[PDB]
Formats: sequence, C-alpha cells, structure tokens
Amino acid sequence: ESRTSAPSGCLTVGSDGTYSTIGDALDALGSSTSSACIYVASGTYEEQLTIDYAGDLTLYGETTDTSTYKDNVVTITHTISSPDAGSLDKSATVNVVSDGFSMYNINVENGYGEGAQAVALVGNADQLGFYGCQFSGYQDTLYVKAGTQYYSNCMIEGAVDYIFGDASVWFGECDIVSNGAGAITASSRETSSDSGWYAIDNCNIKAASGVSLTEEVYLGRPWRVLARVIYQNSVLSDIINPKGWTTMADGATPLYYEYNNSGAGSDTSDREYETSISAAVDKTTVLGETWGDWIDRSY
Ligand SMILES: [Cl-]
Repeated sequence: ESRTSAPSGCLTVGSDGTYSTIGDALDALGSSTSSACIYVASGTYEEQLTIDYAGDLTLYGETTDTSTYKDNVVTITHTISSPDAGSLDKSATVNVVSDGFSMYNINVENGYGEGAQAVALVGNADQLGFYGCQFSGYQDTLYVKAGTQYYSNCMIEGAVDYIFGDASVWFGECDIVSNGAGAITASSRETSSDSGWYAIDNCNIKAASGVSLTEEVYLGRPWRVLARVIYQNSVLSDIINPKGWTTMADGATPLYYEYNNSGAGSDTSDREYETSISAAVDKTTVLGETWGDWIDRSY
C-alpha cells in the first residue's frame, strides 16, 4: 500500500496539516484512553519526544510503500549523548512509555555519532510494534529497555551495543546494519525468573555501505549475566567474528543461540559462549500467547 494521506480519524502533522510538529499532535491527544492515531507528512522533524499517551496510539509516516522502510520520508532527529542528557532515556530522540504503541514507516535518529552512548529510540512498555521504521545511531541506538516488542521490516543501524536492554523482543525481516566495530546485542537479562528473549528471525546482518568490518562485529555481549539472544533463519555477512560472541559482564552465563543461519559469517565451528538448540523459537515463547491480538498480521 501507499500511505499518502491520513488514515481514518488520524490527526495530521506536516507543512499543510493541522499541526506543524509531531509534539503538537501528541499534546493535542491530551489525557484520553481512547485509541488514537497521528499521520506525519514528509519532513525532517527536529524534536525530542516522549510518547506517554494513556490510550493505544498509532503513529503513521507518509510513504509510497508501507511494506518497507526504504521509501520513508519522515525523519525524527535530535542530538545529545547520555552523559550530557543525564541518562540513557533522557538521551533518546523518542522515548516510548505507552503500552500498545505502534509506529509505521518513520525514521528515528540520534545525530551524536561515535564517542558516547546516544539513544535513537527507547522502547519501555508492552505490546510495542514497529513496522518499516529506521533507527540510526552509533553506540546504544535502540534501547529495548523493557516490555514485549515486535520489529518487522525495520532497519536498525549502529556499532556498539546498538540493540540493548531487557525487553522481550522479536525482530523479523529486519536489516541490522553495523556502521562500526562492536557487539550488536547487549541484553540485560539478569535473573532466571525473567522469561524474556531477544529473537532475531529472518533478518539480514551486514555492514553499512562503505565501511569495512570483516570479522569485527559480534552477535552480542552480556550487559548482565543471563543475557538471552538467538539468531535464527537469518543471513549473517562476513562482518561476524568467528567467535560470534564477546564478553562484558563479569561472571556472565549467557544463553546465546544460532539456528539455521546462512551467509559468510554463519560458520559456527569457532564459536564461543553458545548453547545448543534443536529448533527455532516462536513468538509465543518470546512475546506470549496473546501476540496475535496486538501484532499487525496484515502487515
Ligand atoms: Cl523505568
């Protein structure tokens, strides 16, 4: 589908919309628990946002093709590092603390670059769905902090711990793009009672164009001692170090898995820190039995 005007009932943001900024449309929602939506027309929006709406909010970006992130024309950008902002969350260009939030075809970036942690988006709520979005940074790009989250046909770009936190999160058909040496995931799963996983499924892991990172990228390292991550049914380019995984938390006992991956970085013979698994995990394991209620199936 093309989405070139506001879907039914949505507030409009843009040069020729009701609101000039995304923040103004968010503010206009006020204190309601009704479901709502906002359509954002093409543009670069220099804004830092907290999504804390009480109801179920959907944020749609304009695009000629909703099925991909590649034609996105809406970018939300802001630049600050966590040392300057005061916390990881306060560094985020977009901070999602509203359950049931969905975002379609929007690009989110932190323009800080290499040198310190600078979050593009923090997901800190349950039943979060992201479809055809881009998330760009260097260190700590995508803070999957907590809650059940689903990313489909997204582009996640970074270098150092650029998917990190304790969300239970499923990445499907995403392009995961390294723009520097480092570990892709940094799960903070920390106790046995924590039922969370990161699952990277039918994804494509590769270098950013123009950057040579042969064997300089790790699938992950453990931010806390019980980090749990599986890469399955995915393509891994030659960026992946033969060891696969590296270290971080002292005394870590990570649960790190690979299943049915292909590509030049998919040879497992020299891996370290892995555990055997005989089948891929499913979304019921990662997100719970109710995932069919909130995930956009039609997408
Ligand atoms: Cl919190």
